[PDB]
Amino acid sequence: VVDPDIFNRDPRDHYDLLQRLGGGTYGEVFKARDKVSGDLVALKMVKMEPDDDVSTLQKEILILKTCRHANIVAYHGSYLWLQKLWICMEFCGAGSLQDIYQVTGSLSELQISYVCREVLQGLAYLHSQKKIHRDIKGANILINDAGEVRLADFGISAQIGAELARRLEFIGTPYWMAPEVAAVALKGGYNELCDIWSLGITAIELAELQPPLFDVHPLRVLFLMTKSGYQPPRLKEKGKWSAAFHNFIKVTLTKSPKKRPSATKMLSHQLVSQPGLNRGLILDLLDKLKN
Amino acid sequence: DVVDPDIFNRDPRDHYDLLQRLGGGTYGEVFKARDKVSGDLVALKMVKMEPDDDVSTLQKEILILKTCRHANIVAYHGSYLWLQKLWICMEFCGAGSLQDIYQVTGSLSELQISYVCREVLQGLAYLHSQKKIHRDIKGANILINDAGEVRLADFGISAQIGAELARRLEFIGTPYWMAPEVAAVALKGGYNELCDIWSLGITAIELAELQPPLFDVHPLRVLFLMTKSGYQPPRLKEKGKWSAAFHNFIKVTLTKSPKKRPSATKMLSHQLVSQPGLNRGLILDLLDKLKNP
Ligand SMILES: COc1cc2c(cc1Nc1ncc(C(N)=O)c(Nc3c(F)cccc3C(F)(F)F)n1)CN(C)CC2
Ligand SMILES: COc1cc2c(cc1Nc1ncc(C(N)=O)c(Nc3c(F)cccc3C(F)(F)F)n1)CN(C)CC2
Repeated sequence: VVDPDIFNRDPRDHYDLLQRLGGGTYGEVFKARDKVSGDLVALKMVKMEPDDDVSTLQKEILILKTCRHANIVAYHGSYLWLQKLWICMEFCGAGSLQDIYQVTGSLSELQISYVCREVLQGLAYLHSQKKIHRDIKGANILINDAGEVRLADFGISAQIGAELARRLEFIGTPYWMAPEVAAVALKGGYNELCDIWSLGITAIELAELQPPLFDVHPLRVLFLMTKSGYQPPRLKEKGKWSAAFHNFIKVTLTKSPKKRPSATKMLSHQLVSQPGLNRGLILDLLDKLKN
Repeated sequence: DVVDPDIFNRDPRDHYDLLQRLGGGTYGEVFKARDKVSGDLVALKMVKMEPDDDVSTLQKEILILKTCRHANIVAYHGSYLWLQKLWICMEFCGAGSLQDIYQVTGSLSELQISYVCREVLQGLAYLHSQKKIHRDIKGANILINDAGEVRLADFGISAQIGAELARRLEFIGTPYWMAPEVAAVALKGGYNELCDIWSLGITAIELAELQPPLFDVHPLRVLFLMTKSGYQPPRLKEKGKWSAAFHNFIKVTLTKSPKKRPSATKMLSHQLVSQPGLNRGLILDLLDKLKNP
């Protein structure tokens, strides 16, 4: 049972499917139009084979449904019909920042500052609800035709939450277990501040078109991050970026999560609290797509 | 998809006489069996293996058993696939687990426990040198043969964890945006091999008292207590029954902080387990007690 409010009907009763936009972590997303209002929506479709654990999709719907914040893609309901789950969400007409920068080239510092502010607002909200995105990157930060910014793809978040509940269910007998083994079963071994690091990396991505170590094998990156006194990455070109931008990167990429600032503390940072950050900056970026 | 590159595609009943069901560990079931040619006794672990089953846990268990060559880990003789059943052929340990034994004999002597702890530490030192973690050290998983020798068994939890890690690593996407603490948990799971040292400490109390500490407390409540700050590590109940060296062995093995808990190698230097009078003779005496109590 995927959701108590699920619509047991064909979403094509309400929506005209327009085109496949591609896929996130899992499933496939369609652009669609409400047949009554004419409003555009995104419809994420996920197959449901007979012997499938529903807990991941359960958790994703639950996350989306209980968010009401402008910087998180709005949720409109879900459908189950002919073994396909459809999650109905806000549509963002310009796609991801990755889709955009792959045409336009690197974002300006002000554009990056605006994006980071809007993401931080989204993250502050999520973290206030004890939710963790866990997949903050350019591909999951969507832009609408108004230049507004939305966090999308809670697939990783949902998988993690499903795994945690499964680990708790099947923890087994604890009497011989070391406390650190018990602790990670119960708590998962990291917290929401992982999203702040990911935003710092995203800020570099938007500036340079790639995250740090993009050319290094992903398993090898995991080894290097855990090895030694691992040094947090930095922006490549010192002279291109302000002291405030360099500082934003330093502070977001604090190695120790005990010392890494919260989303709320980061919203007070000079880079993101400055005047003149608004959707107009992204409207200028979207103009580059035509000109 | 391949279960084992060295798998025997034949009926193990062509080679072995099944003698009696010994019970089951984490998964599967185990039989005492006798080699029809040599006469040697073995353990045959049977696990159902249908054509469209995930093989990865059994793959990993075989791999663990096959690549250990150390006296304190149950020996491996090969595996059979026949009529949708995987049979894992191992060393047979004729006195069963220490749990099986103490439920008849009552509590082990301090010297008996000291010898067991030494032999388990040797097993652990070896496993940890190979980047393997047992993760399920307890009386039920420490086997005794008819020679009074001590063998680590049932790597089922170890195999499951290793299969999970492999799957997590296979489907790790593009982790460039991952925070170091998340990357740490992806690779290591947020603990290390020193978890086995804690488990041995608890086992030493189990052998001494016939139960691990807090066995009468609900297991969810125990988990609640452990994860609290100011959790006190457990202790032996009767102070006067046990030596200062045994008390100290418990103190150091049950070090709350894993950054400060001693390694298997460091623990082998401990007074309790470096005693000159530790040998299988102590366990031969325990097996004699088991025969006519
Ligand atoms: C014109 O609009 C778009 C063009 C393109 C894309 C995305 C959109 N818009 C768009 N709006 C809303 C959502 C939503 N509520 O989830 C979304 N999800 C989505 C997806 F539809 C495909 C893939 C991934 C994801 C993600 F969930 F990860 F965001 N997408 C994705 N690009 C890779 C190619 C071009
Ligand atoms: C007379 O011998 C025995 C009597 C009894 C037992 C075990 C043995 N011997 C025995 N020898 C070798 C193995 C092996 N190579 O793995 C083994 N495994 C095993 C098992 F056979 C059943 C259950 C669990 C496990 C374990 F893998 F955890 F060790 N067992 C188990 N007792 C619960 C009841 C009585």
